Amino acid sequence: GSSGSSGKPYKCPQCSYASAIKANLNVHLRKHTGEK
Ligand SMILES: [Zn+2]
Repeated sequence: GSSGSSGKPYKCPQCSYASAIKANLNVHLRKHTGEK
């Protein structure tokens, strides 16, 4: 196996999380911008 990285541009500023869609990162950040 010789594969590189995922190439996913939209990455979390707090996690190792990445996605191919800006709105998927937007939903992920709603958990970082507030709670309870
Ligand atoms: Zn995150």
